[PDB]
Amino acid sequence: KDEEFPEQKAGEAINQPMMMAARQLHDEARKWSSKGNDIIAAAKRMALLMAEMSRLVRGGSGNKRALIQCAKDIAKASDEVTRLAKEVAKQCTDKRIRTNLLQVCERIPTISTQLKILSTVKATMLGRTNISDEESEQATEMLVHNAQNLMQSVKETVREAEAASIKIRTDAGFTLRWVRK
Repeated sequence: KDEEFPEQKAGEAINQPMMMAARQLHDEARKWSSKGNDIIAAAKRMALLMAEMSRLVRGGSGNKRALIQCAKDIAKASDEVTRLAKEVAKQCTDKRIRTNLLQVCERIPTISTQLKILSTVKATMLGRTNISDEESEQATEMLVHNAQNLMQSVKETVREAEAASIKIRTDAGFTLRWVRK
């Protein structure tokens, strides 16, 4: 059914924080079936792409273009998540839940744009042993922080969209399919 996620190695959280952030999104999205639910499909795609970004930043100058494209792909998926979350908010009859859902999903676009910017920075840095240790470390920290914020925001968006899909005045067939996997 779903694609498998990379095996977790000892020390992943500290050594590969973007992989851990990606794993947290995967863990949330895997609770649900992708059939009839493009938010979940997009979220699973995003977690796998971030896993790839994690692998790419540990490489050399040869991964420059791949790193940039990976960020591009992540942003495209994030735009799909935002669009679908907005529709679910529209169908939600609970004003509070609608507001909160819009609140969290509306931030995804800016975070993904920032991800593309920071990925580009790290990309042009890869393999160049002529760069300051401080500059390389801070670029990494910035990208890691942004990846964590994007994964956390998408994770919360999935959660709120699911609860919001129950607060509708039509039958279940008018919105995203939410069936536990």
